[PDB]
Amino acid sequence: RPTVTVFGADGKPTGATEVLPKVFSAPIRPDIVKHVHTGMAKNKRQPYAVSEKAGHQTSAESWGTGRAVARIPRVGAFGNMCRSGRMFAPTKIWRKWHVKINQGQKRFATASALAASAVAPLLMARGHQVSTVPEVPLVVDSAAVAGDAVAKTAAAYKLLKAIGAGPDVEKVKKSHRQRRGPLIVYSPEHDGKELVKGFRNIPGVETCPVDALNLLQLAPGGHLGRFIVWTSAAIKQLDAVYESK
Amino acid sequence: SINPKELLDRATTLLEEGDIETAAKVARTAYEHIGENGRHAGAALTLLGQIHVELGDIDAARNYYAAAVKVDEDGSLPEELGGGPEKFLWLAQLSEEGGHDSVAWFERGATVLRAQIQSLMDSLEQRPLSRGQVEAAIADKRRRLAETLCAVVEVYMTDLSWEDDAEQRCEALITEATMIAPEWPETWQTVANVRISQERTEEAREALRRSLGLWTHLPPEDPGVPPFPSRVSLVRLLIEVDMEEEALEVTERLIAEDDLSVEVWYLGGYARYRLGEKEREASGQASEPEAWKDTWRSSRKWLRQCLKVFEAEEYEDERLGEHAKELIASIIGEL
Repeated sequence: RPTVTVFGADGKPTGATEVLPKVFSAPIRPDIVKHVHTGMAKNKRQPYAVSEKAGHQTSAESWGTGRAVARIPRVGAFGNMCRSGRMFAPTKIWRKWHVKINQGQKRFATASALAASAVAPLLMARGHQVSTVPEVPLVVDSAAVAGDAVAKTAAAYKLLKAIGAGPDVEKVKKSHRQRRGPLIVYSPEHDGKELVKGFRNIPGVETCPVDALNLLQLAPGGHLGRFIVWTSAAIKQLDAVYESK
Repeated sequence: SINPKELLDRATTLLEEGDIETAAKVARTAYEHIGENGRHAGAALTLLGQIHVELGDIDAARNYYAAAVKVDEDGSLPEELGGGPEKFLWLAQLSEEGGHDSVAWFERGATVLRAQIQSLMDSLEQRPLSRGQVEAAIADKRRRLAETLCAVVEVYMTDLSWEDDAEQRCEALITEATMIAPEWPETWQTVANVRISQERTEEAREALRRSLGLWTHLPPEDPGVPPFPSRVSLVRLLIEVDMEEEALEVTERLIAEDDLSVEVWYLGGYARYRLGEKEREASGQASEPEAWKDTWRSSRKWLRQCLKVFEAEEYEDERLGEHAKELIASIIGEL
C-alpha cells in the first residue's frame, strides 16, 4: 500500500499519512492532450481543414494556406464571394467523427496529467522550481486551511514558503494567465471557501476545487506536469471524484 | 480460443487510452479471426479505420473504411456489428476527388443517420428502458447529422463553388440543420459562413454571437464545447466580420489547450493586429490614445511566437510564414 506523508503549516510532517490515490498510477503519455486537440495527424500544411479540390477548375487564392488575403471594401456572385470575396475563404473543417473515442481520450488525459504532476523531472521540464519541495505529491494537512486559517493573505503566503513552494512563487515575481505557478487543489465540502480569498491575493498561485479539475490547469498549453499543492481533504476525495464522472 | 469481440473491446480501450500502436496490433489480430464474411467485419474495419486515421496513415484508413462499406453498403446493420454511419463520413473527407464524390459519401451518411434518428423516435413512444437515454441518443445523432449537412455546405463553398445551384443547396442545408440542432454552435457557425458569402454581414455577426452564447460560458471540458479544428474555423469567421474582441478570447483558450499550434498563434496575432489598426484609427476620438500600441505589442509577441513554433515544428505553410514576417516588420515601422 503506497502512502504519501502530510505536512503541517510549520512545514514538517504532522506524523499523519494518506493513501496515495490510484489515479497517480496512470501511464504518462506526454502528447495525449495535444492528440485530443489535433486536426489531421502529422499534417504540416493545413491540419485543421480538408484540402480544397479544384478539379478541372483553377484553385482560389486563399486555398491551401492559413494566411488572410487582401479584401475589397464591403457594403453567381455567391461562388465568387467564396473564392475571392473574403479575407478568409470558407474551409472544410477537419471533423473527427468518432466522438466517443475522443471523449474517452480526454478522460484518460485528465488521469495522465494527474500522474504527471507527481513526477519531479516533468515538473522541472515545464519550468517549475521544485527542488525545495519535500515530497510529491505535495499534501498539506487540511487543518492548516480548515477555515479562516489562511483567509488572510499573510497566512497563505507564509504557508507556501514553509511547504517549499517559495522559489516557484517568486519565479513568477519576475517580469488571468498564471498557469506558470502552483495550483492549490482543495475540497470545498471540508476546507471551505475562505482559503481562496487568501490565495487569490498572491500572484502566480492558482485556485481550484477537486471536482472542477480541467486540462487547462493540469496541462497548460497541452503540456503535462503542473505543480499542485493538495489539501489532505482533497486527496481522499480525489479518487472518488474522478470515478464519479 | 478467445472471442474476437473481446479483442475489439480491448483495442477500443487501448485507443481511448492513447495507446494507438498496441490498438492497431490488437485490432489487426481481431479482424484476422473475423474476416470479411464475419459478423463484426464492419465494426472491425471501422475500428481499424479510426486507428489509422489517428496514426496519420490516411491511405490505410481509406482502404479500411472502404472495405467496411462493402460489408455494409446501406448501413442498415446495428452500429455494434457494422460500425455505423461513421465510415461514410470519413470516406467523404478522405476523398481524393472531393467535390461531388464527397457530397455523395456525405449524403449516404446522412441517410443512415436520419433513419437511425427516426428509429430512436419510434422507440421513444414505445415503452423505453430510459426516456432520457433515448433523447440523449437522439440529440447525439441529430448533432452528427447537422454537422454532416454543414460539411456539405463547406464543399459547395469550396470544391463545388462553381455550381449554379450552390447557394440554393447551402440555404436548404442550413435551414434543416438549424431545425434539428438549434442548440449546437456549429449550425449557427455555418449559417454565418453562408451569410458572409451572401454579403449579409450583420446577420453573420448575429449568428456568430448566437453560436458563442451556447458554449463560451461552459467549463472547458464540457461536451458542449466545439472541437479545436471547429474553433479555428470560428476565429476566421470572427476576424472576417470584425469581432476581433471575441476572437481574442477564443484564440487565448485555444493556446491554453495546444501552444504548438502554428495556425492559432498566427490567427491570434493577426486578430490583434487588426484590432490595433481599428483602435489606432479611432485614437483621436479615443480616451486612451496609446492603447493601440499595447495591442500591437501583443500582436508582435503572438507572431514572433508563431514563427518560433513554425521553425521548431518544421511547418510547411510557407505563405503563412512569410505573412507573419510582413506583419511584424510592419508593426516595427510604426513603433
